[PDB]
Amino acid sequence: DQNAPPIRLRHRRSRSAGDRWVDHKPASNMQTETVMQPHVPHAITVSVANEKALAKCEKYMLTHQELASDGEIETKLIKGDIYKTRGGGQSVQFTDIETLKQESPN
Amino acid sequence: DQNAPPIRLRHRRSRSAGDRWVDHKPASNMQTETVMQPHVPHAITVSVANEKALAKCEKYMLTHQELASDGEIETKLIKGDIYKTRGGGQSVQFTDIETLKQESPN
Amino acid sequence: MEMRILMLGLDAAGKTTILYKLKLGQSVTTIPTVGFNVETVTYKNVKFNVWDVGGLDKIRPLWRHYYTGTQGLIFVVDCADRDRIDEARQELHRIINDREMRDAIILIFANKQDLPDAMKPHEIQEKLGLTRIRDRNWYVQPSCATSGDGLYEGLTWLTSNY
Amino acid sequence: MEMRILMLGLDAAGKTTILYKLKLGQSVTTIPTVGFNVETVTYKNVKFNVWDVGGLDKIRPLWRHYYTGTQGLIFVVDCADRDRIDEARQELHRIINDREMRDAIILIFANKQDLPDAMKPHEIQEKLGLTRIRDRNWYVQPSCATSGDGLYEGLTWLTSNY
Ligand SMILES: Nc1nc2c(ncn2[C@@H]2O[C@H](COP(=O)(O)OP(=O)(O)OP(=O)(O)O)[C@@H](O)[C@H]2O)c(=O)[nH]1
Ligand SMILES: Nc1nc2c(ncn2[C@@H]2O[C@H](COP(=O)(O)OP(=O)(O)OP(=O)(O)O)[C@@H](O)[C@H]2O)c(=O)[nH]1
Ligand SMILES: [Mg+2]
Ligand SMILES: [Mg+2]
Repeated sequence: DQNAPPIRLRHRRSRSAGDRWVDHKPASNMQTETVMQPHVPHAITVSVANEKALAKCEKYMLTHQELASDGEIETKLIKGDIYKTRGGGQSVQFTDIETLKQESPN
Repeated sequence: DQNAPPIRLRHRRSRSAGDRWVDHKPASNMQTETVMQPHVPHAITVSVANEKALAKCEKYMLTHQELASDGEIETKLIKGDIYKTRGGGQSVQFTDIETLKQESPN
Repeated sequence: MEMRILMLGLDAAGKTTILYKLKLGQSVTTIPTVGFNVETVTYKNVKFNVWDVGGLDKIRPLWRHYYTGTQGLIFVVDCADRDRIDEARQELHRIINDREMRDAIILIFANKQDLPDAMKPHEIQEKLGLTRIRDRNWYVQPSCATSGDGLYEGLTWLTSNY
Repeated sequence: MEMRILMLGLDAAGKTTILYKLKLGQSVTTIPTVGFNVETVTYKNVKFNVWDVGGLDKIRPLWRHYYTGTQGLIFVVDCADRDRIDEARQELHRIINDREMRDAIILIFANKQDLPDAMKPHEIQEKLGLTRIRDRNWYVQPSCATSGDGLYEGLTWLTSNY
């Protein structure tokens, strides 16, 4: 509720060429027996969200898994941009979600 | 309608160690800008299905793409076993289907 | 010579029965095909490379991936199945209008002629909307896949028309 | 010392306002958080690492991926929003029952106390089912995120009880 300065950029994060990723892969995650596998470049892999890791990177990914109606594992990759803030902290905005599901033909 | 010999095996098709694939990738197929990417081992890559290819391989994959309701590309990986027949031909039985879809967190 | 043939039609039309009757001379028990079958059948010195692709509704959007290189289209129809005959016309026209399937000649197997009150070859021709088509080479062949009737007459029509 | 804080609550409870009031001493315009924020806030020689994860319903299933290593839970409640107070209770209890959140002390910000007819700290306590919980260390802190009232009182409580 002010003419206060914005906290961070909104549009997108492209400070620099190329892209470095925080790959946030929970301990609960198991590797599916799928042909589709995640392929992330210049990635820092972490099991726990970490500020130093976000500080170093431009992009953020969270691997999230649930059991779906038909007893099959459903893998979601939640992706977003990392922004630095006036406070010297970090913000992640989720941009899109990749869902990978399996099913038998019937 | 008889006691005739079975055409082929039905249960499963892994007589040998390792696993060789027919990677049936249509001309119309385009590479998605996704993190999930297909990773097939010992794959023969074809744009057109082909009997000599099925002859050498134990597994079959077809990559199929449609436009989803939200106007997003949806990629489907149709996977199956290749069995040899009494007639000296081939049969492909679809085992499962991996589906890869995108969406904004809206 | 050699010929590449795609065999399509709704589920339970008799495609797999046809393919294996032609190749093994046996009336074998079939399972609904979730996938596809390939056999090479030699008749009148023609090497027919036949592709029997499953017809269950959720497999049909994948039919197009076997179009390329087809010289002969075999479309198989359950003639006793009056409910789904219009649906069958819709699939057939979807196939023959695709760019890859423009040069392929068309053989319709009006199958299950042995069955009580089956639609006759001309009625099939009508209800499949073939009568009008003059720019494509086609023929409706009465058949009974379990006895073998009509089958080799169909393969003969192909032989002549390539 | 250093303390890791996880800050949850339904959407529009005021979590981001709190985070930036504490870090920037400014009442800034917020957008609903589709993702999460991190600020380190230093007060009374404690370095608080605060994770503010968006509360919109399609994000809550993700909350659990931020549980690990959390030393303090801050749960923020809109005290003017009576319709969704029970919903908040459900979410709160869903959080604190997780194995990963077993050792975390619990701070409630009964936020938006400035708003007309706001539910008081003691009413919040009853309606979040806190009164019955005794095997966990919790505290209801009245607060107004836009003015800053109670915020530092809340951080004091976490300091004392860790
Ligand atoms: N009465 C009669 N039954 C037939 C004839 N041809 C096939 N059938 C039977 O119809 C049923 C289905 O035949 P299929 O060859 O498996 O059908 P399909 O075209 O392969 O169908 P999908 O695999 O589901 O795509 C089986 O019971 C066959 O024995 C026929 O000419 N007359
Ligand atoms: N009157 C009043 N308004 C408040 C108070 N705290 C926050 N608000 C307002 O409540 C609205 C939502 O606040 P947010 O901080 O964005 O809530 P949030 O928890 O971050 O919501 P999500 O980002 O969806 O998780 C904003 O308009 C704030 O300015 C308060 O104490 N009193
Ligand atoms: Mg069949
Ligand atoms: Mg927020």
